[PDB]
Parts: sequence; C-alpha cells; structure tokens
Amino acid sequence: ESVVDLRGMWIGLVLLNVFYLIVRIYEQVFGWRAGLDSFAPEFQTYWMSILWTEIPLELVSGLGLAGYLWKTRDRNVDAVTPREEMRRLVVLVQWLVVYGIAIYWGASFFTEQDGTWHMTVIRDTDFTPSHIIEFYMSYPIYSVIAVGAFFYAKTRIPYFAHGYSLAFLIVAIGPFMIIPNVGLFGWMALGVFGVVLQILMRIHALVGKEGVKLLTE
Amino acid sequence: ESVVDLRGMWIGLVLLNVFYLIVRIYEQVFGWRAGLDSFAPEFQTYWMSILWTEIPLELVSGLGLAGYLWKTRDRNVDAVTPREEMRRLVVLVQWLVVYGIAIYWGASFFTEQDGTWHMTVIRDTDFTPSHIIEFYMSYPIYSVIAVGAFFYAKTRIPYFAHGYSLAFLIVAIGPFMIIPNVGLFGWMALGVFGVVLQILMRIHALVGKEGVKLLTE
Amino acid sequence: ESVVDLRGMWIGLVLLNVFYLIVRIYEQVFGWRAGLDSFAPEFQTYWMSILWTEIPLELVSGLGLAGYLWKTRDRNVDAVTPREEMRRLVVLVQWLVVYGIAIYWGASFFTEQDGTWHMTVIRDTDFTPSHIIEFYMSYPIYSVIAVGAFFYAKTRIPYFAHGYSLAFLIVAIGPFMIIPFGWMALGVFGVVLQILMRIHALVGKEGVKLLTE
Amino acid sequence: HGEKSQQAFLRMRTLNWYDVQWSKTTVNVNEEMVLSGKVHVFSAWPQAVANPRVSFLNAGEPGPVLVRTAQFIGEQFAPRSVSLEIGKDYAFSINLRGRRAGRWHVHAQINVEGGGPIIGPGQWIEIKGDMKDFTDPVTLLDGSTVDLEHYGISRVYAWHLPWMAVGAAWIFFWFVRKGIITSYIRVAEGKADDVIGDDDRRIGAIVLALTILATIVGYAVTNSTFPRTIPLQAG
Amino acid sequence: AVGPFNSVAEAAGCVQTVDWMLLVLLFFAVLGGYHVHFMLTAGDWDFWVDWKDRRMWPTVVPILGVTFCAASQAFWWVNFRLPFGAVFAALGLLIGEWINRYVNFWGWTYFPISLVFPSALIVPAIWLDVILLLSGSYVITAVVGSLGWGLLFYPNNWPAIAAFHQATEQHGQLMTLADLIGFHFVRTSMPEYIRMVERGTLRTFGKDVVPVAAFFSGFVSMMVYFLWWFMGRWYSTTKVIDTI
Amino acid sequence: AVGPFNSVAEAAGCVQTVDWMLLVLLFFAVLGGYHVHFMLTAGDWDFWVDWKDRRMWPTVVPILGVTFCAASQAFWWVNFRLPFGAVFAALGLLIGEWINRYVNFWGWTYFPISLVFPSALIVPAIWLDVILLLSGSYVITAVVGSLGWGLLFYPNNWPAIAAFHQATEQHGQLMTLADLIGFHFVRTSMPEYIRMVERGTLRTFGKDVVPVAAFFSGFVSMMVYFLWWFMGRWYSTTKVIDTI
Ligand SMILES: [Cu+2]
Ligand SMILES: [Cu+2]
Ligand SMILES: [Cu+2]
Ligand SMILES: [Cu+2]
Repeated sequence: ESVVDLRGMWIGLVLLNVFYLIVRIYEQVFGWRAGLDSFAPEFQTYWMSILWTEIPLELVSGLGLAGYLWKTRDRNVDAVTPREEMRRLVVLVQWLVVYGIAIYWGASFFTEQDGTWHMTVIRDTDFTPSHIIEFYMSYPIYSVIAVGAFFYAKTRIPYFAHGYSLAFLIVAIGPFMIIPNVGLFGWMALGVFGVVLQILMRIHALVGKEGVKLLTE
Repeated sequence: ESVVDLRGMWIGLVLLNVFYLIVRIYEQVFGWRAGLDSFAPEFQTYWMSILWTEIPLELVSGLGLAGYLWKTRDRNVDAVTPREEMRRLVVLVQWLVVYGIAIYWGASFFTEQDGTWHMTVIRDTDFTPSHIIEFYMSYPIYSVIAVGAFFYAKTRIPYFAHGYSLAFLIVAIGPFMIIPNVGLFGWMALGVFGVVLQILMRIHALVGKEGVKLLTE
Repeated sequence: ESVVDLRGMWIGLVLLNVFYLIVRIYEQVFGWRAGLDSFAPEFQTYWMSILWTEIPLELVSGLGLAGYLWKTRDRNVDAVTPREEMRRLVVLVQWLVVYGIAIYWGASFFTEQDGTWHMTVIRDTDFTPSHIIEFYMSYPIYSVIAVGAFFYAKTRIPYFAHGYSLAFLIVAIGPFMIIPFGWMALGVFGVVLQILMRIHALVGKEGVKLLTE
Repeated sequence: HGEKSQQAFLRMRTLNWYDVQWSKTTVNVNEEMVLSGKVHVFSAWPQAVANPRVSFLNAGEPGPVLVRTAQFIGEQFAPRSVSLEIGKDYAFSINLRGRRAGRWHVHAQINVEGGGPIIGPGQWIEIKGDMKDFTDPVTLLDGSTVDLEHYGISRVYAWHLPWMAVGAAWIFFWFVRKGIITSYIRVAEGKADDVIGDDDRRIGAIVLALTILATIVGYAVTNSTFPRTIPLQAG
Repeated sequence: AVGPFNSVAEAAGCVQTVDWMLLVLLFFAVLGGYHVHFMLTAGDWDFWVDWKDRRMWPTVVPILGVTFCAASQAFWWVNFRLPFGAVFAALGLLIGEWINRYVNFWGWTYFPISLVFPSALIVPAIWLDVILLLSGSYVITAVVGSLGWGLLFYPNNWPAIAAFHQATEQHGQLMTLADLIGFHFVRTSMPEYIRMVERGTLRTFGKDVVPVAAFFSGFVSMMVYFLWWFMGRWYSTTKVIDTI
Repeated sequence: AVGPFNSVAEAAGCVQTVDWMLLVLLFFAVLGGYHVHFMLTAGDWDFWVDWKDRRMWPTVVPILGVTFCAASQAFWWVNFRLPFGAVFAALGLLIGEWINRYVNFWGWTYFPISLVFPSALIVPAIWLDVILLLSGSYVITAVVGSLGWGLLFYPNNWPAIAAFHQATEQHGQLMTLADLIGFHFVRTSMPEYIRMVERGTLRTFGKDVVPVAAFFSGFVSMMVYFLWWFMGRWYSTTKVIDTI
C-alpha cells in the first residue's frame, strides 16, 4: 500500500509536546504562588492532585499498552512479507522517535529544571512541584512509551519476536533503575545504539543486491 | 548389591554432632571461669592445650585423608559400571552432606558465637576461647571434609577424575581464603551449586529413557 | 650471509649508556649549584635549555624513526625466506635489548632519582632538574625506541605485519599512559613469546627435537 | 518556608533567633529594604549537625525576588563562609533591593557546613513595580559602572550560539553528503572507504584549522577587552 | 526392572533418599555462606535491639539480605523450576541465627532474647519467591520482586519491635525500652555512639523516616538482586577445566 | 519494480525519511542520557558562574564530558564511518542545557543568564571528531584526541568567561563580578563553601593553575575515553538472548 505512514508518529509528537507545554505553563502559574508551602492546602489542590492522579493513570496506561500489543500480536509472524516487515520497521522507527522525545522531556527538560527549583526552596518534602513532574510524571511516561516500542517490535517483527534483543531489553528496563544512583563513570541506557543497529540490519537484508549495491552505490 | 548405603554418612553425622556437642558443653563450663584471663595459667591447661593439639592433628588428618583417597584411587575409572557409578555418586552425595553440616557448625554456629564472646571480654589476645574453636578448629575441620569430598570424587568418578570441576575446585580451596577480608558484593563458596548440578547431570545420564521420561513423567 | 650481526645493538647500547652517563655527570655538576633556584637566570641556561631542546628533538626523532621504518618497509613480506626471517627476528631481539635498557634508565634510574631530589628542594616549579631528565627526556627516549621496535617488526616480519600483536601494541602505547594493584607494560612477555613462536617454527623437526633433545 | 517539616528538636537546639526586623514590609522595584536580627549559637550543639565552625548567612526567599546588595554578621561583611562559636551570639543584617513584583515571605537563614539550612523568622514583603525596570548596578575598580541584571549576557550568546550553529553545520553536512542507511550499508558491505577517504579528510583538516584559529582569535580579542581579571575570591 | 537399579522400588527408593540428601546438604550449605556474609556486613544491626532504628537497619538489612535470596533463586528456579529459592535462604539464615542467639547470646553469655533477637525476613522472602513464581522472569522479580522485599521489611518486623519502642522516663530523660534493654544488660564492648542508628538531620522533613528508608531499600535491592542472580548463575557452573 | 518498494521513488523516498527519523530519535536519546549523567556528576560546576574557577571546573568537566563523546564516536564511526560522534553528543548536551537555563533557570526562577550559563564544549568536540577523522584510529583519538579535548576547554571558554572576572571593590574587599552575580541573585541553598573551587595551597608554584588543570584534564581524559569507547561498543550490541 504504502510502507511509510507517519500519521501515528505525528499524533504522538503533537499529543505529547502539547501536553508538556501545558504542564510547563501550568507550573509557571502554580509553581509560583501555590507550590511553595507544602503544608498549605493550596498544595493539596494544585500539586498533590497530580501525583495521586498520574500514578494509577500511568500504571494502567502502561499495562494497557503492553497487554493490548501482545493481544494484537501477529500469531504467524514468520510469514510477514518483505513489504509488510518494511512497513512494520518504519512503525518501529516511529515508536523510537516518540520514545526519543519522551526521553528529551523527562531526562533533560524536567530533570535539570529540578536543579533550578532546588535554588528556590529549602524543601517541605520530596513531593516538590518539580519532583511530581520529573519523577512521577515525565519519567514514567517515557518509561511507558519504551515498554511500548519494545512490546510492539516483539509482537510484530520476526527477530524481535523469539529472542529478546538485549539492547532493547535494556532500553525498556533500565528506566526502572534510574531511581537508585541516586535520589535524583555510570550505568546508562544508550541501548538504543543496539536497537537502531538491529533495525538497520533488517533494512539491509530487505533489499536485494538490487537496492543495496546498485541503487545506493 | 545395593546402590544406597548411608551407614558411612551416619558415622560422619553422629561422629561430628557429638564432637561439637562435647565442645560447646566444654566451652560452657571452661569458657566461664577458666578462659577469661589469658595470662592466667588455667588458660594454658584448658584452652591453649586445644590450639596446640588440633592444628598438627588437623594437618595430619587432612593429608591423611587426601593421600589415602588418592592411593585407593580406582586406576581404571572409565570402566566403572552404571550401577557402581550410581553407588559412587550416592557416596559423593554423602560426603557432601557431612560437608554441609561441617559448614553449618564452623560458619554459622561457632562464627556468630564469637560475636557474643566479643561482648563478654575486652581481649587478652586473638587466641580467645571462641577463636580457638572457630578459626583453628571448626574451620579447618570442614576444610578437611571438603578436600575429602573433592578427592573422593576425583578418584572414583569419571568426570571428576580427568578434569577438575571448577565448582568443586572452588569449594575445596575457597576455604583457604576466609582468613583474609577480614583477618578476624563479596567472594564466597556456594560452589556446591555447580557440584550438585554436576552430580545431577550424571544421574540424569545414568537412567535410559526408561527411567527418565517414563518412570518419572 | 650471517643471521646474527649485533653490530647495530652495540651502536645502540654504547650510544645510550654514554649519553646518560654524560647526563648524570652533568646533573651532578649543575644540579648542585645551578638548579636550586628556578627563578635564577642560571636555571634558564643550564636546565631550561635542555627542556626546550629535547622535546621537539624527541618529537622529530620519533616521527623520523617511524616514517623511515614504514618507508623502508618490505613490500613483499610474505616471501621472506627462513634465513632472512631469522636474521630479521634477531634484529628485532636487538631492538628489544636497546628498549630494555632505555626502560631501565627511564623508569628505574631517573625515576627513583627524582625521589631523592624531592628531599633536596621544597620546589620552585615542576620543571626541576630531575623532572626535565625523567619526564621530558628518559621517558620520551625509551618511548621512541619502543615505537621503533614496534614499527620495525611491523614492516619486516610476516606475523607482525598484517595483525597488530596485542602485547606489542600495548608495549608501544602504554608509554603514553604513564603521565596519569596497577596497569603496566610487561607486554614484552607476549612479544618475546611471539618471537619465540616463530623461532620454534623456523627449525624443522631437525633443529627442534633433534639438535636440542 | 519549609521550616515546619524540619526536625523539631534540631530547630530548637541550634540557632536561637531574636529581635528580627524588616526595614519596610513594602518596596518598589529598586527600593532597598533591610532585614536584621541577632542569633545565639546554642551551647549543647546536637550531634546530628556539623559544628558551626563553617556557616553562611542567607535571605530565605523564593529566588532573586530581592537582589542582595550586601550582608553582615559578627561585624563583618560576609559574602563568604564564616565561623560561629558555640554558646555566643552574633548580630547580622542583609541589605535587600526589590526586584520582582509580588508578595514574598522573606527569612533570615543560616546554613552549617555539614548541617543543612537553619531558617529564622520570615515576614511577608509586598513588592511593587515592573521587573523590566529593575537594575543593579555596580562599579568596577576601573571606575566604570555595569547593570548586573544584564551585564555580559550579550557577549556570552555572542560566543555560544555561533559555535552551536557551527556544531549543527558539521552534523548536517556529513548527514546529507552520505546517509545513515547508505553509509551503514556501504560499511556493512566491503566498504567503507567510499564513505570516507580524502578529500573528506581535507574538509576535516580545514574545518579544524578554522576552529583553532577561531579560538586563538576569540581568545586574543577577549584578552584585549578585559586585560585585567582576577580569580574567583573564596574561603 | 530398570538398570542400574534392580527393582522399580530400588530406583524410586534411592531417588527419594538422594532427594533428601541434596535438599539437606544444600540447606546448609547456603545457610553457612549466607550467615557469614550477612553477619559480617549487616552485623550488628541484627544482634542488638537498640540498633534496630528507623533509618539504618531497615536500609542495610534488606539490601544486604536480598543477596543470597537472589542467588538461591537463580539456582532453584533455573535448574528445577522450584519456587522456594528466596525462602530456602531467608529461613536458612533465621534458623542459623535464632539457634545462636538462644544457645549462645543467651545460653552461653546470658543476654535476654529481647536484646539479641534477629530481623524478620520470611514475609519479604515469600513475596520475592511468589513474584518469581507468577511471572517466570527474574527481570520482573528483580524489579517488583525486590521492591516488595524492600517495603515489607519494616512492616513485617513491627509486630516483634513495637513492644520495645514504648517510652520510659529514666532519671529525667526519655528512653525507649529498647535503649534501656541495651543500657541494662552490660555489653563489654558496645558504647552507645558505635551504634549507627538515626540521630536526626536538618534535611529530614516529616514524619517520613521509615517510608523513605524502605523505598530506598527497595530501589537499591533491585541492583543487588540482579548482580546476585547472575552470580547465583556463575556459581551454578558445571565448567570443567584442564589444569591448575 | 524494486521490491519491497514499488517505485525507485518509493525506495529513495522512504530511505530519506527514515534517515531523518533515526538521526532525530538518536539525537535525544544520547542527549537525554548524556545530560542526566553529566548534570549528576559535573553539576554544579556547570550551573553556576561562581563555580567556574581555574582548578576544579576545567578539570572535572572535560573528564566527565568526554564520556558520551567517546561512546557516541564508537557508535557513529564504527558503524557508519560518520565523523560527527563527539559533536553529536557535545551539541546534544548544550541544547539540552541552554534550553533549560533559558526556559527554567531564568524563565521560571529568574536567575540571570549571567549566573546560569553552561560550559563551552563544541570546540573540543570538534578537535576530537577531526582527530578520529584524520587518523582512523580510536587509539590515536584516545591519545592526541582527548589531550586536545582537555587543553582547548578553558581557552574556548575564556571568551564567555573573561567578562565576569573583572574586579570590583565591595565593602573594602575584592570580588570578581562573578562572585557578585552569585552573591546578589539569591539561591536558597548554595552557601559559598559548598563551592569546590580553587582556594590556594602551599604546593602551588606560579602562576600555573590553569595549564596544569588542563594538562591534567587532558591526560585523565585518555583513560575515560578508552573506557567509554569500549562501552560505546558494548552498548552497540546486537546480541539476542534466549530467556529472562
Ligand atoms: Cu529535587
Ligand atoms: Cu574475635
Ligand atoms: Cu618530582
Ligand atoms: Cu516562610
């Protein structure tokens, strides 16, 4: 039909950037005057709402995405034709671009932001405004998208199905080990190196000498 | 004749539990009033006797056991029949049960016991009552039994003979590296994991499909 | 012709031990009275001369040796005859003996020497007399010889040519990680073993078993 | 503002705070209120908290809603860390120039080396004006003035953003010149070598020569402007 | 019937008596190695009622405790699909400890069991084992397994512990009973100050001391778990080597 | 007509749009992982104008900085012979930081960008990248690469930094503007004394504080480089494993 859709990716990119934009805006407006005393009841309504909401909302969002993808798993995966595999890979490269950006937000943006809010309070708790967004929002979110990209490849692509790419395995799981080292040389998930190389190998296979050498030198 | 004897194992179990029972009793009676001043001469007769005895007694006991087992080594070991190999394994599982218990005493009982005696003196030397039993008795003892089990298997079983099981190698030698860290994460001898797995592999081989699948599912 | 020359090695040995002998003698005479105040101008003429001289001199001496050896590389190296390879090996054993001694001076003599000069000053800089000789002289020198021996083997011996012996690689490069339980270059173990493997090969059963038991 | 949550017995048995006063409980942007007070260093200093041998005086406030112009304690100008002797009392004061319009709750604060923050009393301090109007300024030794709120930010961007753009050039260059997939596949097959080989390396050697030259220049220039400069003053 | 066994009874009999011999020799075994390791590191907080605080003890013990549970699991579940690994090790320790506290700390030297009783592990041990049973994955156990193990620790100790955190007034000072037990029954070498228990800090906020400890103990036990799983594996090695 | 692509345009079209998607997802990605690591280690020296001294700052930052530039190079050069590894990471970081300093340090909390601006890395990154371009060797990069990387850091920062090392007299004491910017724009939690900037020693001789710092930064960067290059390799692993 067509190998390259993208429609879904843009749904993801837009649906996300928008959301954080809202959140960053909101925290501009209720960070300042509303999240400075944690013992105040204006904190229970504007910040402790978010924490108590998003956790069970993330948890379900997670298992849902997992469960669903395994359900709609392709039960005769080895049969996939070259054009459908190609299409399935370009979906996976999609999932990784939305993963990419979920990472940006939750690891750079809301992470170093907590750095500036440290210099703004002396601290009431470890449920500060930035902690809520950084630790209990942005991190779990990019952690869900991750599990997604992982389950999706596991249930659509022969290679990733029957196996467990270690690179990928790491990328999906590493996220549950950011809590230690520390409360905020090192063990990290650039495992995406392995995963794009594994994607790239399939793409090199899925063109005969025809595409390979000829079309591209 | 019969694969399973056990008579020997009980000789070991009984001969040991008894001995430590005596020793723990003895130390109840001479620990309290007799082993509190190391500069007193009542210490030379009740505690420094044991230390000076057991070491050359252990040393000979050790080499004896080793030398002897190597001598009575089966010089045509590859010939062993499936019934005799099975008997030989069940002896080896015996040795390990006497090892198991020689470990319990030396590593848990007399080891954590030193912890309570630490809170009972301020110290005259490093030849306290508990140190004599723990370091210079219970440890060497289980260390001999270990060397035994190892040599026994080496000279009775094709597999352990010609080779050096790494697991076993460790289980026999690790004992000589307990003295360091400390003189009084980590490196340990659960090397028995590999040894029983090596034993278990021979048992699974020594039954045809007949025993295997059939008799047991 | 002959497998065993040695002429070149003595040129090395003699040309080195002499030089250091000069240097040590020099530092006896100008270390004492001349290299105690680094702010004095007698320091600029007797010690800071050497520092500024040797480094570009070592840098060129280095690249020279390497460039040249690569150039004079044997372009048909797999062809080498068992007698020529044996000669080439015995040259390479030479290089290593000149290396061995450039190490001794650089890492034992002028190194532990700095430990006694430490107890003779309180310090003006890190360009003390000993530091000039130890870090900016003896060390670079043996480091050059090393790269030499490495390049020599690389361009004369089928084995070392096409490869990169791991031991040898280390031996030639580890020198550039001395500046920063330990990490060291006894990589010569592997290299002599690599040399010994070719010697064992370049004698038939004839030499091997027979001539020598 | 979190004093509430800190351990009760510790807030009581460390710093004992008295006669704390705020110049004015209202200021204009650029208008210069002052917070002062006295503190007695409890005599039976808890184990939990480092000895106050190293401490630092502070305006407990949600960011620079007020610039601090200066501060003093123990009769010294204290922009750096100071020693507090157990059992004695010290007097302090902080000169606070309004900056951001609102109603902030401003505290006297001192932190101990291996201790953490100890928060004094705090008073609401209504500021009014437009932040746009806030200035410093400050005088150099050379005699000139500079508005701190803005000084130097120009020059910074001036050097950072160009280089970031340079960095992004370098990447977009190689990217669209030899693809990811193309270059992957080339490499994956025999070669490689198609992907690089000079004069790709001529580009590199040139780009680098310009980079270093861009540095030696930028250095020498910024060395001519500001040919004075001293290291950060600490201790 | 079934060579090298004669009867079907001579097979099924020998099988069942080796099954015991293994389980026993394996039981201790790991008890010995678990205890020594654990006693050496986690002390100490385990010997004394007046070390069992809110910060240290519920941190170090989970973290130091999960080690052999993870390694025991690696062995029992990978080779026998048997879901009792953690429990096999947790209990092992407890028996080995309790025996000692009774026969020695008390039987030999006469410290009241109220002073010298161990930390309760068997509840977490179970959570840990059941997680590996349900998911068949160590990866999942590593995460939701150890995180449980972490959080359940204080809870499952509280029943034995609360009784001693009742307040007493001694010479015009407040003490908990535990403090006093320690103070009373005189240890030759144990000056309060050696303790390593919570002493307060300015960066405590609440009212939170135990929750943060356990969560911390949880998230760290994830790493220990992994490591000790693959070490449980490394130790399971059947490799034979050629020379020494 | 060129299966599994229909046209030659359906091929070359999908290629050029995957080439973007990777380049992008890969961009951050490493930016995410690099930033979290760097911020967590090299702080702190990078947040504050009043940490950027002559000793610590131009030591810790190159050393902690070279990490991802090494692994990124191990990734782009080995698999694609694309000589932008180091720059791909260095830039990643800078954006990530700058965005935050602007949008948050300033936008949200209002510290002047004169207080909160990052360290300059792109010049070193370039040196690194071109040294791997010219020699094709990571070993040569690891040596003459990282040594450049170390040396160039302060030089390439000076242009942004000089401005703030101008001297002011304040209440009879000397300060640099930088000290002042710090002192002025009040950080709730940043007592001078936490800093970790040069404070003098008796073993300083000169007049040498920066060159030593930079050469030191250089030589240490060599080891970090190696370690991180082979970690870049281990992270590029396509190994698939059988069970969890
Ligand atoms: Cu935080
Ligand atoms: Cu002892
Ligand atoms: Cu020196
Ligand atoms: Cu307040």
